[PDB]
Amino acid sequence: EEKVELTLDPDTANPRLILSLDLKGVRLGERAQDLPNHPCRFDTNTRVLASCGFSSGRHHWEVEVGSKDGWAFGVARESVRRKGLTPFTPEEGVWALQLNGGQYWAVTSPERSPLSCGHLSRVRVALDLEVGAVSFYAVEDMRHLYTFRVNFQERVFPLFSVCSTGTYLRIWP
Repeated sequence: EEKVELTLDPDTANPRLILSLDLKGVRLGERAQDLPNHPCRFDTNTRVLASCGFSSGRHHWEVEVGSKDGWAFGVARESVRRKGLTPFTPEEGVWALQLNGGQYWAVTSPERSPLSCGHLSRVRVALDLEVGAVSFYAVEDMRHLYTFRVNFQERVFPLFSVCSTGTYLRIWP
């Protein structure tokens, strides 16, 4: 329910990321940029949020994914830690799919869950704050990939992480 028009929040972006000027695309750069030290900025983890956070309702958006390893995306609670090295786990307030070692995974803790979904090109993220779910679909055939069940009780932001050079995420279109 309700396609949303998202832009990456440049006050959150870790200084090693390269954002697109239209605030849709993100990759990892070779060096930290000299960005201003905003309190909301991830100073260590390779993360950026969208500027829009959701308190209720059902929302969906699409993410164009690179073929090469080194990305994760989904949603984060607003209280996700910004300063210091924070584990990438549901307990630390991130719910995401990742591509690592040529395999797709739901980032569950304490063990990640391997998916057998085959090659991904674009992924729909559906957030339902009434039901308490974030779900991922392959856009081709809208095949269900994975749903995290969470009793979300703070604002939820779209989350992107790129931890290797040579891959990318882009909010589509």
